[PDB]
Amino acid sequence: GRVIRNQRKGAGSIFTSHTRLRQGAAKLRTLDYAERHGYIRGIVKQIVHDSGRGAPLAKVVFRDPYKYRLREEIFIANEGVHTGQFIYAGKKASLNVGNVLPLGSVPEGTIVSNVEEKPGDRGALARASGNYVIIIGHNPDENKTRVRLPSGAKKVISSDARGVIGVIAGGGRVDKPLLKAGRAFHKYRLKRNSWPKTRGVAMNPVDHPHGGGNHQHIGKASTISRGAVSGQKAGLIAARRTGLLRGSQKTQ
Amino acid sequence: YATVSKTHKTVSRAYGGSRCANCVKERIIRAFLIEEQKIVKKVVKEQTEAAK
Amino acid sequence: KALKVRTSATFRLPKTLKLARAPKYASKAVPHYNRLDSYKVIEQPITSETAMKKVEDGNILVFQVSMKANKYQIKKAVKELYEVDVLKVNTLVRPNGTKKAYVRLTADYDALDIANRIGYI
Amino acid sequence: NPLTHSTPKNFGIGQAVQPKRNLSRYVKWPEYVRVQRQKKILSIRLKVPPTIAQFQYTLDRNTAAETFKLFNKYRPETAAEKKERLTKEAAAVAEGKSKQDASPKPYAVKYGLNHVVALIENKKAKLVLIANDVDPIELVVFLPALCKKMGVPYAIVKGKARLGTLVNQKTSAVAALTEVRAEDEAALAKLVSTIDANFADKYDEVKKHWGGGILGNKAQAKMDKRAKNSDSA
RNA sequence: GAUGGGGAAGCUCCGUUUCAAAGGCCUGAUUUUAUGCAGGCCACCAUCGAAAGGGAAUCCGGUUAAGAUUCCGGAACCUGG
RNA sequence: GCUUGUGACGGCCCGUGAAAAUCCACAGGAAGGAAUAGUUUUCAUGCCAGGUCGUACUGAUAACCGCAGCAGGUCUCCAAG
RNA sequence: UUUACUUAUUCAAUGAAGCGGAGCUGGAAUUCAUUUUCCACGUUCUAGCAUUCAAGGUCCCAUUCGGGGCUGAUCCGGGUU
Repeated sequence: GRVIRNQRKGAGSIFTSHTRLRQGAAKLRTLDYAERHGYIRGIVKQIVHDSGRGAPLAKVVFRDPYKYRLREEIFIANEGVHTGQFIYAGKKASLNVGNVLPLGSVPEGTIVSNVEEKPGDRGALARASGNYVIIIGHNPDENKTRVRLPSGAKKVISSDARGVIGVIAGGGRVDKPLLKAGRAFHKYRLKRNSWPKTRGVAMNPVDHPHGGGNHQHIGKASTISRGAVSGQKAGLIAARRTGLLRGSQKTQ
Repeated sequence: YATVSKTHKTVSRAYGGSRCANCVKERIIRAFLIEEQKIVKKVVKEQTEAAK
Repeated sequence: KALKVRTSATFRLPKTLKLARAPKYASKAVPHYNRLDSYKVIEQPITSETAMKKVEDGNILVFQVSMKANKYQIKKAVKELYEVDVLKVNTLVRPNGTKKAYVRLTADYDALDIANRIGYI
Repeated sequence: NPLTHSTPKNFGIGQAVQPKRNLSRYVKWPEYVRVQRQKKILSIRLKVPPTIAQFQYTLDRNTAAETFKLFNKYRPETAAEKKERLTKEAAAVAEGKSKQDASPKPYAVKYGLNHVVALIENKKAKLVLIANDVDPIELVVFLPALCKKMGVPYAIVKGKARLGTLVNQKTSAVAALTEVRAEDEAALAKLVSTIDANFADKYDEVKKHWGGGILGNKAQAKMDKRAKNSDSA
């Protein structure tokens, strides 16, 4: 009967919509002949800050070619542009600063925005692709593209996307310690809650399968197997290494 | 607004609703700038595919 | 036998025809009787000191309505009698079983001269 | 007149509003429409069953014309012109005491499709036709076999609705003649040599081979264009 | 918390638009036809859901054994037909 | 002096300050139109109509919720010298 | 392991939005007799501007302030990006 606080997401209450503060999504509108190989132009004016974190959002509203309507669509903005600057991204034209081109019509060094990973389709039924323009070099070989990130993974996919060049002031926010503390509730009153990460040498005594009793010491390995039991998964999963990464790089 | 007469809000004028201050002036000044450059891209810039 | 012109919205709902929808007989032959009449709405006028005050201070009559009524079933009831117009109808709520009502008149008719003529004194 | 110009007009796609064009598929198709277009195919898309392979073959309008007109003179009387006739023979058959005596012979054309028994064991089958739509798929794979074994001249035709009008119904079947008059005697034996030389000679050869090679759609707009560059670019 | 889908022997639950044939109006030919065939448009298309929030409109004074911004007297405004 | 309300700023934003209906305005100008007569139903003036339900006292150190005439718990408005 | 053609399953949008092959045509690249191949097919300095069966031609009830084809926007495919 006494469960652990890893098996909670099955009530639909304290895990539901908790983000009044925000507005809309970020996925683009209807795709046509324009928003792909040929000619695609974007806009950015009211750079309203992204609610919940540190990012900009723009009121990218396109005059619908199919019908006289200008539905307000809050999309992701970028840093470097002022209050109003149209995108100059033409496949049959050229390239400048802050443009939107597929991952095939551009050479190495192309950090676009995130929207989709599939050859376009207004939010591909998937998403296991890139997080946006954030991409270095590509691959001239056919329509394939080999991306790479310092996270430690590889991926080979297509070379078509609707991401625009631009940056977001996020670097430094996590590099600068939460000095003036008082952050946990309003911290992750954002979308849900996942910041209690939470201890007790005697949190649940006549139990602790890990190891505790009456003294600060564990017993069993906190490395719970992935395919073994879904009733003991409390702590590390599928361990391999453990060390200390120093600041001095200069490696191979 | 509907309770009061029409002659208490916009009694005349024209370009004055969603824009004001100096936006009423900018909607004509900048317009004349580009339209005068349209002629160039209709006879002068169309001399590329003239000598086939 | 070629390209049918459909340059509009998707032809969804068909174009039905309104047939002569008329019954061959009455739904229940004899319709329900009228539950509204002048000789059923009013009942027994309450004779008290509180009632007399609410008569000569605004030209209002005092009776006793049944239950379900509005500002017309009482108004039309008076007009059906001796043809008397009503300026304002007052309907109250009596949470016990019965109910009361007030009937206002015009500046032409008199409340005291119509009270001893309708029935009571 | 003096303001005569030329060249097509251009809208900036994002700018302006475009009007509806020649909508063909835009007016989205109904539910079972996307189903029926993939339902009744059989001999169009992929391969065909050797037991049939006759739905792709049709009859010319030069022979079928004389065939339909031949069955025009042979048809039972309708319900509107038969029930009233019973009152006319009241003083000739009923009160006349003459059961099937003072009456002309009703030369009716033969019929029957999925219910044929007495027309095989008694050898009373001549001209045999095949239905068009045929909803029961299981009731068509043994129709030519009911004529090939007995040597009955079967004719692979398409249609049974118009022939249902000369039978006082809606759908028809075969149309053989066992007791035909001398008026259309030469107009019946002439069609025998035609059917036997265009249908009876093609059964064993058709049974062996499967049947296919039919072009599809966009599929042949890339597959055939690939072999062209693979052999001689 | 439904219809149109998708499990189960029955009693039902979740989701709220996740393959639509969902809704039927302005005008032309028609006051006295309670409306049958063709163009040009609009993507909203079960409901319920706050007596501290949201919100076009009325206050003061006097009388009675009790209670009003409701009746009486005086002074005004808005919406729909 | 204190209390309440409003306009114009700064500081705070590692944690970034809901949703909907009605009314009004601007851009755009497609239909229908006048000399003993056309064109607004928007101002002024005048006339008519607008249901049902809810409704008082009290609301707490003699009135609700703890067998009871209990010293417990119990939201909100104006806040004197 | 295995390229194309797959009447069965699932499938984001769905107001099937301007698509692929083929097909009236340029330019770039060099020669074997011609188009047997590869980029073409409405915005790209500025919240200044943009729509109403597109501004223009031919064919009709006649001199009408409107309306009805084709071209503009040719097909196949009905598996539209």
